[PDB]
Amino acid sequence: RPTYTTHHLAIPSGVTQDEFDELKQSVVEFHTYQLSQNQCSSLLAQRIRAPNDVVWSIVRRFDQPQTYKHFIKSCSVSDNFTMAVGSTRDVNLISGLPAATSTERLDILDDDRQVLGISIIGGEHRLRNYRSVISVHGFNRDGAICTVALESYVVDVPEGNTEEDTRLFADTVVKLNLQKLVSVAESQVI
Amino acid sequence: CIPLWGTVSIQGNRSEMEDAFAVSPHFLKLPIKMLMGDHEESPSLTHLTGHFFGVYDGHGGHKVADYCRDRLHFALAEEIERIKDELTGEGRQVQWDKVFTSCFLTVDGEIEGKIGRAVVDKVLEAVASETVGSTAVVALVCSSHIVVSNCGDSRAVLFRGKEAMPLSVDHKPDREDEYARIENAGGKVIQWQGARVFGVLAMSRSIGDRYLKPYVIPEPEVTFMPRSREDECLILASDGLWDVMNNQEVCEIARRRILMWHKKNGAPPLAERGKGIDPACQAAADYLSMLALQKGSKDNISIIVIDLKAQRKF
Ligand SMILES: Cc1cc(=O)n(C)c2ccc(S(=O)(=O)NCc3ccccc3)cc12
Ligand SMILES: [Cl-]
Ligand SMILES: [Cl-]
Ligand SMILES: [Cl-]
Ligand SMILES: [Cl-]
Ligand SMILES: [Mn+2]
Ligand SMILES: [Mn+2]
Ligand SMILES: [Mn+2]
Ligand SMILES: [Mn+2]
Repeated sequence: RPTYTTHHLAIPSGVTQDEFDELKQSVVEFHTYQLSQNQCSSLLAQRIRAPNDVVWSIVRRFDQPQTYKHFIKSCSVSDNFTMAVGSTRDVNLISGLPAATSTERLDILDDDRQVLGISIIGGEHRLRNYRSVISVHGFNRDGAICTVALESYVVDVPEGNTEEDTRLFADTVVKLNLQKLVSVAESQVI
Repeated sequence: CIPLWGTVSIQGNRSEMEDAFAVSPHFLKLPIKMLMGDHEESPSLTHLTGHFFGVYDGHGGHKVADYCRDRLHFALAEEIERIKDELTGEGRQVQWDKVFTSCFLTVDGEIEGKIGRAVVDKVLEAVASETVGSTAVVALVCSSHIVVSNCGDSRAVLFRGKEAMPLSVDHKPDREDEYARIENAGGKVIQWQGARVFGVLAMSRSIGDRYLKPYVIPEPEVTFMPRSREDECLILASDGLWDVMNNQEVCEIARRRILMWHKKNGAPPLAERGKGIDPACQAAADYLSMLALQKGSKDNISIIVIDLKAQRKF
């Protein structure tokens, strides 16, 4: 039958065993993909010293990815953009990358669960059929409030490359963006 | 040592201009001891005038290349000043690689917001986003020596006699030694539209690129080259040129275009030479840039042509 990712079987780097006892359920809910032939999938986590409502308010802005991601020269949306599911964005990337542009579709925008899902539907790049989900999770550590972001993706392995190659590259970009999100979110919270 | 040079710096098919360059003639008074010692009797000889040439191929943005254009030669002069207030053949080579290494590392740290920058006190602030960087290829030319310092895949090539001699070696991640250095530092190199550090950056060394420290380092390769009566020209250029044209052919074309200009136009009055571009060098730089575009280079293209002959008679 169809095959599925199993990111719930391992604690991602940067999460505690206690945190994962809660987050494990969220991996099943939001970060499980049906795998197609010759695809690659990864789950990344990032702790943020900010309340989950602050992190989500940043993450949810599908029209402004440059506020919490690297590599973007410019991003445009529709003239009548309303942030409905099915919105698209056209992104121009900075120079020097193995990619120049990206066209992306907003597939999940769940303000009730704080989950954002996007599918790459075009552009000049080598991550064909990339789909990703980021989910935001709040914790109260005896007065101390923090957030863990979970971000996963599934993508085709491009011809000429291995799954190890593809995960190394995609993980690197996702991790770097998650580190910008930390900086942007923590700088809005004393 | 009258500086003879010409330059072209074009954006070409790219949506942004991220190449920069700097030419500063008569910029430095290099202590004669950094170039040579005494030998049997020139007491007047206390320094030689040094001419500065630099090409900076930016990536991820323009601000690092622009900063190198505005700052790097002043950081070099500051390094040399520290040696004049603190004062061997093999020693000279080591001294120059120390001077240029310190200069390149100072600029890199200023860019990253980790070294303070002069404020008309010093301010710690990144010049550009952490994903912005630049190559740097720099040449110091005086009557006796050429010093080249390179970080990245822009290139300086000396034409001596009939042989093109690269004075830099491209810092690409698949270079055997650079590949080993990156992996030894804990990094990874992936073939992903060419050899790239973590699949992202197609360069093993650069100025800037804070996010890929300490895999992508600013330490340059430095070449201390005695000059020779056989020297013809020195070419500094970004890979917008070298990606479509061969080292030998570029040098030979520059020489032939310089000679063609002189054959048709004679030489300028020597009172006018060294003030601005040399028309023969400019004709060579112009021609090389138009050939690069004709050959389909779709990149920014920046070229400095330097004539190393005192005179050209037929
Ligand atoms: C599609 C794509 C491929 C590629 O190789 N790179 C370097 C990218 C860099 C950035 C982006 S973007 O910021 O527009 N979308 C966010 C994003 C980040 C990372 C992966 C997919 C989408 C997209 C890409
Ligand atoms: Cl472009
Ligand atoms: Cl920039
Ligand atoms: Cl020719
Ligand atoms: Cl000519
Ligand atoms: Mn460039
Ligand atoms: Mn650096
Ligand atoms: Mn190239
Ligand atoms: Mn280039």
